[PDB]
Formats: sequence, C-alpha cells, structure tokens
Amino acid sequence: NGAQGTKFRISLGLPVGAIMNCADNSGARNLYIIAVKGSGSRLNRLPAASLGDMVMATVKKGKPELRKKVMPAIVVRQAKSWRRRDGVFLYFEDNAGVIANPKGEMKGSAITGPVGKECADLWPRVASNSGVVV
Amino acid sequence: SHRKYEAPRHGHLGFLPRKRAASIRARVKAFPKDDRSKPVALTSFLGYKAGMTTIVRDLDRPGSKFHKREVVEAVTVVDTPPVVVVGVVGYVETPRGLRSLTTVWAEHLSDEVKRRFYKNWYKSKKKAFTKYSAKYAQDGAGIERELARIKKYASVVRVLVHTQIRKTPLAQKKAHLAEIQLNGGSISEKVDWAREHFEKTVAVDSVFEQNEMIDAIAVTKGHGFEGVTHRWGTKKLPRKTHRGLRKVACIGAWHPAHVMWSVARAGQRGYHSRTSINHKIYRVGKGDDEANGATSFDRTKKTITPMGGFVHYGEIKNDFIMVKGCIPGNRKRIVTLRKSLYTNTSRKALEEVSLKWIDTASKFGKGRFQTPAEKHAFMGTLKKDL
Amino acid sequence: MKVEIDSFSGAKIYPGRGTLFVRGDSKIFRFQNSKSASLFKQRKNPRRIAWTVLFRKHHKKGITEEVA
RNA sequence: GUGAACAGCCUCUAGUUGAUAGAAUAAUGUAGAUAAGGGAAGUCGGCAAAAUAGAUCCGUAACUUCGGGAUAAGGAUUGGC
RNA sequence: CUCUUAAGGUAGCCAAAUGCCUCGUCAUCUAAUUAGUGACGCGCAUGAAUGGAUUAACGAGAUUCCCACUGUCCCUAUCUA
RNA sequence: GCAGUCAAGCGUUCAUAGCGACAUUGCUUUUUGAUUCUUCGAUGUCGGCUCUUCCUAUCAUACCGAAGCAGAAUUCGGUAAGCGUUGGAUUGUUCACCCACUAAUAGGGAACGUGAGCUGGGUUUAGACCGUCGUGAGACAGGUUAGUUUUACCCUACUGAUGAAUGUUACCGCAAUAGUAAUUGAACUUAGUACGAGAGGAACAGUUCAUUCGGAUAAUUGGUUUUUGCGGCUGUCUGAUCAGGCAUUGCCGCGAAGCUACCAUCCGCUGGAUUAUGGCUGAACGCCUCUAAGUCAGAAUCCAUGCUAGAACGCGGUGAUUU
Repeated sequence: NGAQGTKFRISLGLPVGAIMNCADNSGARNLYIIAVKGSGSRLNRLPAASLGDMVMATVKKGKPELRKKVMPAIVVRQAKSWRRRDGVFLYFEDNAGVIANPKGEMKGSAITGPVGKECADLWPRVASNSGVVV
Repeated sequence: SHRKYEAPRHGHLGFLPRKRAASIRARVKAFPKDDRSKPVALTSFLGYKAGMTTIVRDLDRPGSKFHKREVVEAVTVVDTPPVVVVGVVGYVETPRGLRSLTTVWAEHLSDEVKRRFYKNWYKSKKKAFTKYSAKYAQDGAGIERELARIKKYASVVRVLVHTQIRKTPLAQKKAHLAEIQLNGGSISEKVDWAREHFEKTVAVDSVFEQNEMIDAIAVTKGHGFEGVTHRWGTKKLPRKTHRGLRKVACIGAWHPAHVMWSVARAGQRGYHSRTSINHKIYRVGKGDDEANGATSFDRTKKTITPMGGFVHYGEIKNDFIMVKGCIPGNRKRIVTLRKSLYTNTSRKALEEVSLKWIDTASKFGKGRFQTPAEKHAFMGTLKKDL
Repeated sequence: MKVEIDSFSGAKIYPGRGTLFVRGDSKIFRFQNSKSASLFKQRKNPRRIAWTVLFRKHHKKGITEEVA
C-alpha cells in the first residue's frame, strides 16, 4: 500500500532468497529479499516479487547501522523479462531495488540507473528522484 | 489424519470423464434462448481452424493506463466457406424431452454429404437418396405433408447444413453435416425460409458482426495416454524416490477401502470436447477481397494469408473470421461457433474494436517480412533474378 | 505503430516480433530474435557479420541507388 | 599418431562382427542430457548434479614440530601462419 | 574449625562424543537458530598412562559457516538410447 | 478438552453488553490413562513428503443479530464446512518458538490415513567412545557416531481403451442418470464525506487491476534439439585436394517444425427456491404479537441454466438395403 494505482500482471524473476543491488545512495550495496507484500498463499510456493513491487528486505553489505534489520524496499529493474500490453518483451541486465518506508517515500535522496515505467507511475516520490526511465 | 498443510484440489471435477470424445464434431448441448419476435437466423456456425496471428489495435477503455493506446493481441483464424442447407428437422416436446419426429431433405444433395453417408465411396453404387429424390418427382405431396406436419407440431426447428470442404485446402473430400437451431418467429416462416434455402448457401456475414461475443466448441488437441503430472498438474515427487517420481505417492487412505474417483490417475489427455465462451469477433472477412489482411491504416493490398501459407493448413481462398484469443483444437479441426447465450454488458463486449495492423509474416520460422515485395525491395537482387 | 530495427543488423521489427534489452546505463537495444540477441551477448561486430546491413553497407553492397 | 604418458580417443597387424529378432516411439521407468529469472529458499543435512580442472608466467596468508601449510588463495596466456 | 574415613579432585578442562534441570546463562553469527563458536562453571556424574591439556600435519571420520556453483527447489518442461 | 444451568460479585450505577466465584447437569474420544476381547505359525511398529475425502465445536470470505456500537477498530452470538487456511531459521521431531507476507495464516478424522508410495534423520540388532553404576561380565526413556527398506504379471477398486447380442450398415439427435468451480483482496471514486468536540475517520453503487484455482492455445517471448538442418573447432583414418568416417549423439553457436511455461497468451454464465434474520397482515388473549393459518424480502447455501460423459440391456429421427 502507499502506491498510486494499480499494476498489470508481470513476469516473476525474484523469489525470496534472491539478492539485488541497492540502486540508491542510502548506503547499502545489496538488498536481500525475504517477503513480498501482496503475496497470497500456496503450499511450498515461494513469494515471488516483480518489477514495481514493494517487498520487505534486509542488507548483507552496506553501512553497519544499515544492516541486520528489516525494512521495506521496492523493485525498479528486473532481468527476468516480461511483456506489456503493447506486446514488447523487454528486460534489464540486473536486479535492482531501493529502500523506502512503507508509504512510498525513499530513504535515499536519489537513484543510480534506469527504471521501469511501472514503478515510476506507481511510486511518485521514487518517480521524482528517478533519473532516466526505461 | 488432518493433512499437516492444507492446499487446494488439483484439477477440475466437472470436466470429467476426461475420456476421448465420441466424434471430432463436438455436440452443441445448448442453443441460445429463442425470441420469436424477430426474423429467422442461425444461432451458430461451422468453420475450420486455420491458425493464429497477432493483431494491433487501439484501446477504448477509460480509466485504464492504456486508454486510447495501442495493444498487441493474438487471434485465431477460422476459414468459413459458405454453408449449404440440405434439410429441415422438427422436434416436439415430451415429458422425456424434445424428440425428433421427422427430418426432410432437399432434392439434390451434393456428392460431399453423400460421401458422408458412406464409408467406401469409390467402390459403392451411391444409391443413398435416389428413391428419396424420386419422391420429389411429383409436386411434393408427401413433402408438403411432412412440412405441414412440422408446421402443426414441432416446437423447435433445426436446419441440416453442411460445409464446402472442397473450398478449404484440406484433402477431406467428405463434408461435415450439422444441425443448427433456428431462433426466429413463426415456425411457418422458418420452414418456408428453409425450403427457399434448400440447395442454397448461407454466409457468416448475415449471422455475425463486429464485436459480438461468441462461444467456441471444438475438440481439444489430443495427446494420447499421458501421465498424471501433466494431465492433472500434480507435484513431481523428489529425486530420491524409488519406483518413479512422475506419480502420486498417496493414492488413498486405508478406509474407505477403495480408491476414490477423485484421485488423479493416468489416462487420456486431450481430444476432449470443450466449450469456450466470450471470444470477441474482430473481423468478418471475405475471400473475394484481395485486401482481407489490409486495414484502414494498412492500405497495403494483402490477404490474411501469411507468407508461405498458414502452417499445416494452407492458404485462404474463402471467407474467414479472425476472432480474439485462443480456441480449443488444433489446425484442421471442425469448430462449431455459437453466438452467445446471454446478454453481455461487461464493457469488454461493449468495446468496439478498430484494427490497425495485421501480422502476415511467415509463421514457419521467424518471419521478418510481410510481403514478397517488401522482401525484394529490402534485400535487392539475388543470384537468381531476370 | 512503428517498425523499429535490429540493434545488430538494422533489420525491421514489427510489434512483438523481437525482444528488447536495456543495458545498465540506458542504452536500448532492439533485437528481432534470439539470433541477433545472442550475437550481442557474444560481444560481436556486425561489420564482420557478412550478412547484416552494417556489413553490407560498409562494403557498399547491393545499394546501386545513390546515383539514380 | 596425438599427448607427460602402456592414460583417454583414432588406426596398421591378428581376431571378431557373437550374445533371439521385427514394427511402433503412449504413460511409468534405467542410463544420459540441456534448460530462461532466482540461487540451497529444498532437505535431517548441498545426497545427487553443476561448477573448477592441463601447461607457462605472476603472486601465494594464518599457523607451524620451521620440514610444511601450498596446486594455497588467487589473477593473466594458450590457436593458426 | 572440625568429624568422616585411606585421602578429599590439585594442575588443568566443559552444557564438550561426558551436564539431569537443558532450548543451562552472557556474547556473536541470523530477519528469525532447541544448531554452531567463544565465555561462566558447587561440574546429577570432568580430570591426570583407568592418562589430563594442547597440538603443526593427515583424515572416503562427525559438525557449523561462507564464496563460487547448480533444475535440490519455486516449477516444471523438452530431447536420445 | 468442550458446551450448559443457577447467580454471589464484577461490570462507576446495572447479576446476566461482556464476564462470572461457590455448586451442578452433560458431550466428545483427536490427550493421557484403566482394561487386555482380537493379532505373537507376525496386520511393517515415530516423523516428514505427496494426495483425496470427511467432520464442526467456523480463523477468514457471505447475509445477519447484539454490544457499555458515535465513527473507526473491536467484542458476543446465529445460519453456514460452498472456497480458502502459507512462506522460511532451530530441532529427527509431532509439538514448541521466532521472522515475514496474509482476508485468515482455525482445529481434527480416515488402522494415532498414507513404508509392494518415497525417505530412513530418530528410535530399535550387531562395531566404537564418554559419564555413572557394578568386584566383573555387563547395565543406564543418559549422551554420541556408523548402520542392505524386498515382490504385483493376479482379484477387486480406479484410471483411461475395445467390444459380441439385438434385421444389417450409415448419418443426425434426445438426455435419464452421475459429476460441477469459481475464488479473495487491493487501488480510484464515493470522501477527508458521513460520524465526531476534535482526534481521526466509513459504507453502497461505479471503474481499474491483482491473488488462488481451473480449461484451452502456441501468434508472439523464452526453453527444449537426432531436422543430426547450416556453420565452426580438436584428435585420428581415407596419399594429397575436395569430400567424408569414428569419438556409446565428438563438442560449440545458430537452430525452424513439433511439444511446452503464470517463463507466454486467452477464457471462466444467469434464474428460481431457501437458511438465519428483518417484516406484512393478523389471531389466539375483545389489546399486543413476523405465526398458529397465510405471506414479502433475504446468504459464498440448494436446484436449475450453462458446463463434461451419454445408460455399453434407455429412446427417437432419417437414408440405403445385393444375380
């Protein structure tokens, strides 16, 4: 919650366990996924995130005050390709997320790299700091 | 004993038994509810799946992110040469059901349906309807007798029609016959209309139009005896298992001392009759038109036929419908196309589509071109040429 | 609708008939197919790929048009 | 012959071509493999599988019975003419 | 200080392959640990060739973690004999 | 363990919104016991995995009622088991505890379901170590490590596949009966509205999406590769050259077709009767009263519609019927 609107189905590439780059300045390198936010249930199925999803996560490399705790994060880049309604199949090179309080505001002040339109339209405060987009 | 972690049932039980269908031509188990205050028209149609392609069109869904924006949807094509009417059938109501009392035929039936009435046509004397065609040789006393019997009785009326399979590129010299319900006023008018249309043809242009939602009835692609895992979506057992992993581990409890009907076993996958609803029509096209594959924006003169033809079917030299989405059955299967049995107001049935472009590039590979002229222009001259 | 081009030959791309890639800065690359997309990953040079445009038009091949 | 080599792989000499066969190519299997994104979340538990793997140059810690640890780690090169 | 009996666990060591209460308590590793490691040790019931402590090196020994790796797994699919 | 009763008291007042002492009547048999009827010429004896079904004493979703219910959130209770009820760290664990997502992370059964379904970590053979005990052999629900998991071709059951006998053969149908599947949430807007002193803070309708489940499809994207299809590369053999063989498919890139994926796409209906409950008229009882007669509405429920099969001994319609 805290996002401006909806999202379309989008292909999953980042289960729990996966690890992606903190593409912001807040002071972390990694972002360790532990849980997707929406994520209804199914036996021995893993909550998989996607682009533009909010999650809960931790750090494994970063500032010492920044590690060993939980906090919400958001995905912005996904190497696992997906499709938009315009038929295009696309994909980034990497898995990249950033940090935010639940409401949709970044802890970092800025961003390092391209971002998906979905996360842009869906998270404005990110969308403000957002440099180039797609 | 209280399954340690609850999860839902694998598979759907209301689509049982998943056995092989009795015929390739699926039965229509229901027709639209009749409104006897309108003209007489068919409620359904017969076509042949040619294949699939991809469609661009602009969206008209306000509130959506992609309103007034293009999208890329896939479509199935059904080649539908004109269907010819050869009979009229009358059903009266009983406490045991609607029961067929009689069926009247036309005077001159073609050698395609006559082929259907035989299993060996090349050796046979073809004496099927001779003594019937001779009943016509008078004024049709008994013929009008039967038609009048139908008028008197016969709560409902179905028309026997068949296909012009010779126009499709299949090698199936023997046509598909079918009963189609009439949903129009005045059973009298129905049978007179039918008599007028005996030996005569009927085209989809009169029956269907843009943006109408239909149901599709076909025979699913067959896959023979298949295992439980892909037939039901069962979890694979681990690697460490003795005696197979593509299996169900617990087939049942001790008591009831039986295997239940509801457990997943192995068996037939595919070749079921299935009825799929709410496929929108996007184009009603005509083989007379060389520009079937054209569009208001795509003023390039092109038929729907791709470069190299539709794979495993051939070319389209007849009329056709490209209908949204995916339809049961593989190419060459007889499909029964029924108009929907209910009034849709979803705004998905209410969204008038205007096509923008049609992919007519080869499906027998990664086609990059839509026409050989484009191909010749882009590439230039080859080692062969003039 | 637009017909973009392969980022490794210059070959045309109608919608859906290709994959897209975004590199880690912003540089977009449209590929018509896994073929060109894989050649890209193999760090390859269309000016050596005998059959691409970027080869054929380095080598002045087939044009016969600029002097017409 | 290759190659460090009686390794593995191909061949000359000599000996064999014999181990019931035929048609199909469904499931389940035995043996074998490859698979996007993720990367041990599985599992008792990384069992199995993958990865690395030769030669040359470089550099090579702790601790040590001072002999080792050590191919440590860890980086770079290999063709043809 | 005493009885007790022959003397009363010294050096050393630990919830350790020995500890019941036991998921012992503190710290640390973790998002989270009945796991591990390090520390405490009135230790049911440690202990000095019934060998104690430690120990380079070696271990198809047992155990934890990490990097890489991967169809073990999310999530299954395709192929060959 | 679970449900009731009476009401002393709490509940600021107020027994009974919610609770409820002293006492008291019951249910269940998933705890543990008591017994020892069965089995010792043998029923494979922890737990996990997978899979189906069932129960309600309902965690959530639906419709409700009550509240010390302003709103919100919460609590109590009814119909209801239709649909759902997770992911991981430690432990063999069941259990227990934590982290986190969630509408919710309710509990139980079926030979303490499920070993010719798996595993074999644990217990529970033989080996070995410690502690304690015993003179000693040896012992110890005290610890620790290593330790072969067999057979189905039979019967039934189930799954799917044939098929005789009906005058023959062919074509079109009916539909008894059996089964049934749709689910849940979020965003916008309503609306910072109502409500409230403010604090904060709704709902209905409508729109857009999503989750779980299911059914098809393969245009596109991806995967798969004995197309052994093209190319390339190593060793070696054919004198060379071209062309090719062998390397249990020689290996590598591409690799279409085909198959396939929530790793892609498309699709998932509407009418009635009903429960609870609220009411109508209105008696009994000259009044009252939703009730007795009678009656309206009314749930994710039921039956239908639609959906799958088509009774192989259920049937109809129609063509043809041999020098």
